[PDB]
Amino acid sequence: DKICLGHHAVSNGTKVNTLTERGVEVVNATETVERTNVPRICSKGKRTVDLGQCGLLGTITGPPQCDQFLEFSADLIIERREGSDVCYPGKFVNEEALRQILRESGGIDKETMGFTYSGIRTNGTTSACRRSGSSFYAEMKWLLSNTDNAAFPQMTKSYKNTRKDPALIIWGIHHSGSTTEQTKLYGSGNKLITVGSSNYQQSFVPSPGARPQVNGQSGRIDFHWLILNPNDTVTFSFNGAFIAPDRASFLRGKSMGIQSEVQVDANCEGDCYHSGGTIISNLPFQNINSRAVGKCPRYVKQESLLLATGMKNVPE
Amino acid sequence: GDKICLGHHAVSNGTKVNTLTERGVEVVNATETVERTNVPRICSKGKRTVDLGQCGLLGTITGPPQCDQFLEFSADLIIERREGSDVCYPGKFVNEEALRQILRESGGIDKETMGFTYSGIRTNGTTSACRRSGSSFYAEMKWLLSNTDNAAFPQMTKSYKNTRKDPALIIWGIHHSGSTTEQTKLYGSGNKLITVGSSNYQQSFVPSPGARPQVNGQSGRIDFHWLILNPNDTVTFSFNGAFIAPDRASFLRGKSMGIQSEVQVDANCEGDCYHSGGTIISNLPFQNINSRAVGKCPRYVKQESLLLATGMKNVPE
Amino acid sequence: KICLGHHAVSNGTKVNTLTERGVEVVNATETVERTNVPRICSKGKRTVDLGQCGLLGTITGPPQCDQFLEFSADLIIERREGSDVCYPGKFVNEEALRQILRESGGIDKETMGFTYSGIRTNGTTSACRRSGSSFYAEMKWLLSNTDNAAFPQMTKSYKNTRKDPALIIWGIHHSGSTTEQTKLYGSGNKLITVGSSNYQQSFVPSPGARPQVNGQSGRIDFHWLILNPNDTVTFSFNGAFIAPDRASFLRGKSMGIQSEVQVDANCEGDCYHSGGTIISNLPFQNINSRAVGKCPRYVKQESLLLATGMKNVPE
Amino acid sequence: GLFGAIAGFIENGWEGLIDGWYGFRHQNAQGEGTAADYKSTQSAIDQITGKLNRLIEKTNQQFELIDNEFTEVERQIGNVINWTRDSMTEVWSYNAELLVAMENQHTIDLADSEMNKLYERVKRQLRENAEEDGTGCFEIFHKCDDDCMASIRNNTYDHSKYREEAIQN
Amino acid sequence: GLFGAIAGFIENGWEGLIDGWYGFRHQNAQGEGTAADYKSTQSAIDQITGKLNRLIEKTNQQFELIDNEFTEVERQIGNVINWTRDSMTEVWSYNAELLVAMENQHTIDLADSEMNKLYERVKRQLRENAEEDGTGCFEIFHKCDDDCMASIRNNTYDHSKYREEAIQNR
Amino acid sequence: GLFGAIAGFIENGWEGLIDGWYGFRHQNAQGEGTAADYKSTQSAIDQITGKLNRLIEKTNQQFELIDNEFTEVERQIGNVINWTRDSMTEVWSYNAELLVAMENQHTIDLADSEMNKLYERVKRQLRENAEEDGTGCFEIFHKCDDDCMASIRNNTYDHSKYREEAIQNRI
Ligand SMILES: CC(=O)N[C@@H]1[C@@H](O)[C@H](O[C@@H]2O[C@H](CO)[C@H](O)[C@H](O[C@]3(C(=O)O)C[C@H](O)[C@@H](NC(C)=O)[C@H]([C@H](O)[C@H](O)CO)O3)[C@H]2O)[C@@H](CO)O[C@H]1O
Ligand SMILES: CC(=O)N[C@@H]1[C@@H](O)[C@H](O[C@@H]2O[C@H](CO)[C@H](O)[C@H](O[C@]3(C(=O)O)C[C@H](O)[C@@H](NC(C)=O)[C@H]([C@H](O)[C@H](O)CO)O3)[C@H]2O)[C@@H](CO)O[C@H]1O
Ligand SMILES: CC(=O)N[C@@H]1[C@@H](O)[C@H](O[C@@H]2O[C@H](CO)[C@H](O)[C@H](O[C@]3(C(=O)O)C[C@H](O)[C@@H](NC(C)=O)[C@H]([C@H](O)[C@H](O)CO)O3)[C@H]2O)[C@@H](CO)O[C@H]1O
Ligand SMILES: *[C@@H]1O[C@H](CO)[C@@H](O[C@@H]2O[C@H](CO)[C@@H](O)[C@H](O)[C@H]2NC(C)=O)[C@H](O)[C@H]1NC(C)=O
Ligand SMILES: *[C@@H]1O[C@H](CO)[C@@H](O)[C@H](O)[C@H]1NC(C)=O
Ligand SMILES: *[C@@H]1O[C@H](CO)[C@@H](O)[C@H](O)[C@H]1NC(C)=O
Ligand SMILES: *[C@@H]1O[C@H](CO)[C@@H](O)[C@H](O)[C@H]1NC(C)=O
Ligand SMILES: *[C@@H]1O[C@H](CO)[C@@H](O)[C@H](O)[C@H]1NC(C)=O
Ligand SMILES: *[C@@H]1O[C@H](CO)[C@@H](O)[C@H](O)[C@H]1NC(C)=O
Ligand SMILES: *[C@@H]1O[C@H](CO)[C@@H](O)[C@H](O)[C@H]1NC(C)=O
Ligand SMILES: *[C@@H]1O[C@H](CO)[C@@H](O)[C@H](O)[C@H]1NC(C)=O
Ligand SMILES: *[C@@H]1O[C@H](CO)[C@@H](O)[C@H](O)[C@H]1NC(C)=O
Ligand SMILES: *[C@@H]1O[C@H](CO)[C@@H](O)[C@H](O)[C@H]1NC(C)=O
Ligand SMILES: *[C@@H]1O[C@H](CO)[C@@H](O)[C@H](O)[C@H]1NC(C)=O
Ligand SMILES: *[C@H]1O[C@H](CO)[C@@H](O)[C@H](O)[C@H]1NC(C)=O
Repeated sequence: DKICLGHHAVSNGTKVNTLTERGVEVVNATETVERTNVPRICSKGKRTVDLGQCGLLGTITGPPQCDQFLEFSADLIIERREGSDVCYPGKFVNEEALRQILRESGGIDKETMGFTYSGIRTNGTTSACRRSGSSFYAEMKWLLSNTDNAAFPQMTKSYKNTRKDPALIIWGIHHSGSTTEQTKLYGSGNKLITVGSSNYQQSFVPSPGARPQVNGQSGRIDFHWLILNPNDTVTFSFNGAFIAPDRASFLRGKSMGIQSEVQVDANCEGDCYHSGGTIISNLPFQNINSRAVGKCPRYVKQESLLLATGMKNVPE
Repeated sequence: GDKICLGHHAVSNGTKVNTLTERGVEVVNATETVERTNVPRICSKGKRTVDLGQCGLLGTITGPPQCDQFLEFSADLIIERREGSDVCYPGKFVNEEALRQILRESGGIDKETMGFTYSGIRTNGTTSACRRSGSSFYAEMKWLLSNTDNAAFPQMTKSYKNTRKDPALIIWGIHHSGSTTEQTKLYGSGNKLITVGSSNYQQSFVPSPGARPQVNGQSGRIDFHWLILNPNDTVTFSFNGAFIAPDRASFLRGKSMGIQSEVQVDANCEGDCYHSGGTIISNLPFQNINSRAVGKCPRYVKQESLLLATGMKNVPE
Repeated sequence: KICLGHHAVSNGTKVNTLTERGVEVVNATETVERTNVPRICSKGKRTVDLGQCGLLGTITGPPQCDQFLEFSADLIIERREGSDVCYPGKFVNEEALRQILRESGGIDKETMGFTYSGIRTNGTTSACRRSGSSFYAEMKWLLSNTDNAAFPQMTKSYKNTRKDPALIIWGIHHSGSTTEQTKLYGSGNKLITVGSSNYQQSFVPSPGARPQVNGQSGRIDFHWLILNPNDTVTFSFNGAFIAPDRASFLRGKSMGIQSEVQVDANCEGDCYHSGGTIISNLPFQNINSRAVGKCPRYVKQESLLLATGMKNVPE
Repeated sequence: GLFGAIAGFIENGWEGLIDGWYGFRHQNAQGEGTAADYKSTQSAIDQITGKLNRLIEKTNQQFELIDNEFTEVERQIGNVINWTRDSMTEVWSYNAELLVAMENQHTIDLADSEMNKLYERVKRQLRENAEEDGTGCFEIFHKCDDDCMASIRNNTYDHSKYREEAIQN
Repeated sequence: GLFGAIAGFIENGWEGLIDGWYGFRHQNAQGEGTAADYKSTQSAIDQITGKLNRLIEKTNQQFELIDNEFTEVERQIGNVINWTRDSMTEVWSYNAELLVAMENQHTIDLADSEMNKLYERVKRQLRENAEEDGTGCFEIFHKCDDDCMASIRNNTYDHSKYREEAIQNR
Repeated sequence: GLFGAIAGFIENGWEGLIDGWYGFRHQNAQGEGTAADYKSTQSAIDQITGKLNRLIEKTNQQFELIDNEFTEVERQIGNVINWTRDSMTEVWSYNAELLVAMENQHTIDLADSEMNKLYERVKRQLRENAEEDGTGCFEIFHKCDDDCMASIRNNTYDHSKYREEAIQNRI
């Protein structure tokens, strides 16, 4: 008598939204927003350097924490919350920029600057950088007068980047703990330090004077920096309070940097990272962390957004 | 035979919308999508409001006369006026806009003493620039002086530990005297210095005494500097003059929004989207009133109107 | 029998849909501009190509910029060989300043009406060559009357009495030695302060040893500010001060671009980038993500075809 | 115009139909009548309301000043803030105009479709007892009274109860 | 809902049709049967998979920290970065919810359409030998056996082969 | 794809139809003919042009350098600018590809629909004098000459004229 056509259905479907109706039941649907985190840095197949006690900026100047990091290579660089840039109390000026550069460096390669010195001390140290006795920043030299009180000479060290790539250059200004602490180290008289290239002009005066002790020192050493272009030349001129670079730093390639609080795992694999782990997913969006970095799903406010993968569902 | 016929409604004048495929196609009913109507008032109903008027937001921290009634406020909504003013004695806040930005969402401020006490110096320095029945000074600060004109200010160390659960806002001032001898007269001869440290903060300050024009009849300048002190951390101040010391620290109370306005407050209408020329009240997804509105707003767009069709294509004869 | 049907072609083109990749339709058309014009299409725009003159130059006036002290422009082109400076020094806060100048519509100079008593006004340098040492054309190097003599505590002030904001510049001279300084402006700690109603700042020279650039160890560093209609700048100082002679008023509106290509007054475009003009009606473009002007939106994709015909079905 | 009913094979709409969107107008022995269809009207309206509920939406997202109208922020960061704001304005304007064009295209077609759904349901009802003339009418091939009309409307018209008379035509 | 088949003139769906999306259920002299249509099912599935492949997409675009969780960046630039980030979050959330609503609307309608395409093809097949009853059935006006059913399914049913009989029954 | 005409029950398209998008091809006593339908072609074309006019649009919005290609800006603000620009590039690329996929889906379905609108209008015209064979043809059940064809085309074919003949021709 009769032939009839028809479509399938199921006893429990799932609610999606449409242009026109909320919570319309379809037969099958699928999630579009990643909510699942992996509480580990999934590092498989990436050259990894977990800095631990060493602060990223440390890798440039070289406090004891960073000795094992003066010349690394990396695809992925991990800063820890207990990282530390500094042995002798002081700061990097314009630090976050520097960090941003270093994070994508692909690592660093040191080269001597070929400075040599005459009629001055080179070997100044501090009990603040402990290495079997007072030591100092491994990449730097504390330049001193020859004897207490004696007059530091008006010096000029210059350095030409003869490599194909930009050089990262660092120096330091020493702020002594007193005016006489200064004059005892570098001689009496108003001190000055200037640093020039073709894109860089700036001068520095030390500010000797009373500070609280940090790590038992009232002095401060503050680091300044610049990118030297292929074929351009830095000149340093000075007459004291100067912490000279021994080596320049060249960046190796490409890397990403992240800050994390979780263990590394060389067994899982992801490109999207945040302080509490890796987001592994194909889904277009994610509701885990708005500050994830890497190649990520796009972060969204919504916790769930279901995409219909079947027809209107219609039960008996 | 007979006939039955189905059909759909229409109207004599419809309204033009746009589609993917045609411009100005007439449909039966349509509705607006872009808010154009402003309310020329700050609709403040049910929000704790502080209209600062003559007091500048940074004022509330240091405390010139114009801000006395604002040293310790609470607010959901904070309104800066164009005639706000931060300062009695001529000077500036360094890094001011950040400071404002913090203060705007403070939810208001709660002051606590820092428990500094002093020995062998003057504490009560004043100025005719901060008028309060005679020379006064910044209500939250203390101008630290030498004991007698010319006398050598001592090398001092005042420290303070945030023992509260929340971050402290800490302020100090550097006094730039009108002459080198104005300086030496106040704090004694000799190169002066001021340093301020915590665990995230290291910085030093030298006064720059010397000739400036008078503002409010003073050639000196007092410049304010600031920092957020973390729970448990400790500020140390060391100094031998030219230092305007904080008496109280400032703790932020909670959450608030801040706005800048040129219109009256109205506790009777209710809105969450604000701009210098009033409140945008609307449910509509977009708005063409002011691209710098703040709060919870419709999204600002270039178009003045975008009509959404709410009926069928319309056909007369 | 009668039959209806639709057209087709033997080769159609592949587009993407919501539902299928590479589905063949009859005709389709491109949506992403890939074609560059390797020239600055300047037709009908008042154009100033700065060449050897650096944009900031136009304000202070080294020799490179003499022909640019007072220009008008709709379109301003900086060159890679432009140069702000004759005597070695820098502009502090330069990029902001550039950004302002680029949209200035050009500049109009007015005297500030400073006159001076009991000091030298005519200080010069072999670093700004103009048939003999000259100096920055808009500035004056203020000196002491004789080597070693004590520069007086001076106050020059200036009120912007025009309807529009004024651009004000000055200079601090950092001598090559402490004695170079004292020789020029007398012994003693020097200071320079500059105030208005939105501006308060002071400056100390830092005399001392630097390498020579252009055979000079000194440095002159320029500082700036926008003076509001009716407001007043005061300069107070006792040396190491390079005084403005003229103020600068902005003329109107302009765009600025940086370029490495020739100008062409024959083609016409509003979207520019260092390697030319993007001429196109298409909504998006894949040529240069840093184009400026009125441009198609930059996209990652090289091509996105839009179908302009039906699903194509060949026999 | 995607389903070809409204402004399609139906010639136009009925200004004198105040009580609905879709309806029936008949002619027979007793007289002429006009009365709206509730279920297909309610259906369309329900979809258009569905749209409105989704679009007349409140963003719970708070934004603050990064800016200052009274004293201007330093010019450089000033210009960055402006270029970003201008960048968002481009996006939102593009979004707004798109959402609206597309919504409308869909609303319009939505309505066309419901009409064409009403038509085809009646056509199905009448089986073999009527004919599509092709302007949105059904010529009935049997005498059919005003209770026969109201039986079509509320979907009861029994076809085989008039099949014979009509078929012989 | 757009083509008026699913939840339209078809009353509902068949929970006991496990082997496809669209299908035939018949009644005749020999007995009753249920067997799915492959080509229309495959057609829908193929479109839905087409969607998924487009959306379960990976962005090859790398972003870096401009930000610092351990020591906070200076507040002013801090606040600009946040205002931008929050600005993008608004855009992407709007985009995501729109794309999903629109896709679904389209998927649902996609499915309605295929049903209604199956129906109309059969109706075309049977020419004048059957009648639309109007709940997605064809009343056949001639005796038609279980090899006659399987000739409809795989599209072979020759109409004029039973034409005269059925036209007589009508 | 959506209305099931093009690549649906019509088997394919006619490469030898140069003068339009949709058309009629007939067979009768006098001979065979091919001639396009203007009004349905114009209708589609008009909708595709409508699209193009909306999309080939010029943004009147001016943007300026915040950047500097000759001397680089300080690195920090440098990186913020880049991160935002890269952010916008993500949005626009997503938008562009979406708009295009969607437009095309709609254009294709647009065309399917117009075919299927033509078909159904003719079917309506012929009332009871012809039959759907089901490949986009109408088998006429009465002799019909080349002026009878041209009366269908320009929509004049009077059905009840040849109705009696055709109906009993079907029975
Ligand atoms: C008031 C008094 O007598 N205090 C004594 C003091 O003799 C001494 O403490 C020394 O204090 C000096 C400066 O006052 C330094 O702080 C000494 O530490 C070192 C350091 O490790 O850094 C020694 C180091 O080798 C020095 N390097 C130099 C000079 O190049 C540094 C350096 O000068 C400063 O860091 C620069 O600011 O100082 C510190 O031992 C001890 C006994 O010797 O006991 C105090 O009570
Ligand atoms: C050149 C001359 O004779 N001028 C006189 C002068 O005596 C005096 O003006 C005084 O000028 C001094 C600076 O030279 C101060 O500006 C005095 O004002 C006050 C002030 O209100 O700020 C007095 C106040 O008590 C002081 N507070 C202190 C020192 O802690 C301040 C303060 O020193 C300065 O602000 C520091 O910058 O100065 C002002 O009276 C009057 C009559 O005495 O007549 C002039 O012509
Ligand atoms: C060691 C020695 O004797 N060398 C001599 C030297 O005297 C001189 O060269 C001069 O060196 C001085 C600085 O020592 C300046 O560099 C001179 O250049 C000028 C300049 O053109 O800028 C001259 C100019 O007229 C000066 N203008 C002033 C003072 O307003 C400037 C100016 O002082 C400085 O630029 C500011 O820092 O200096 C330069 O000729 C000559 C002998 O004449 O030969 C050397 O070997
Ligand atoms: C670091 O090096 C300095 C400078 O070269 C040493 O100074 C000494 O200089 C005297 C001459 O006055 C020489 O006789 C010595 O050869 C130098 N010292 C030594 C140890 O040889 C200084 O003593 C060195 N200091 C340390 C701690 O190594
Ligand atoms: C439901 O959806 C997922 C996602 O596409 C799919 O992999 C799966 O096959 C579907 N489930 C069933 C039972 O069809
Ligand atoms: C680099 O720069 C110099 C100028 O210092 C230039 O003359 C030369 O061509 C370049 N030399 C090398 C080795 O690249
Ligand atoms: C016209 O549109 C508005 C907005 O949806 C609606 O509230 C109103 O009911 C409509 N008017 C009529 C007469 O339907
Ligand atoms: C301020 O305090 C000083 C020092 O303790 C005191 O001697 C003096 O009288 C006070 N001055 C005033 C005006 O109260
Ligand atoms: C901070 O550290 C001190 C230790 O002296 C402790 O007493 C206090 O409870 C700590 N506060 C917080 C908030 O952890
Ligand atoms: C193809 O499309 C473009 C853009 O719509 C149009 O200008 C041209 O007429 C079309 N070409 C052909 C051969 O139809
Ligand atoms: C510059 O001015 C001074 C002082 O007024 C004058 O004596 C001197 O001759 C001038 N110098 C030159 C080179 O013209
Ligand atoms: C930024 O834009 C606002 C208007 O949106 C304008 O008034 C302000 O002056 C601009 N700021 C800068 C630095 O150009
Ligand atoms: C902005 O980023 C996050 C909120 O998403 C917050 O933890 C951080 O403190 C904020 N920064 C500032 C300056 O408010
Ligand atoms: C930002 O991007 C441009 C090219 O997109 C690059 O050349 C420039 O150096 C980058 N800026 C910084 C500060 O990394
Ligand atoms: C501004 O105020 C001053 C007061 O000195 C007055 O002279 C000037 O005319 C005013 N200018 C404007 C533009 O209002």
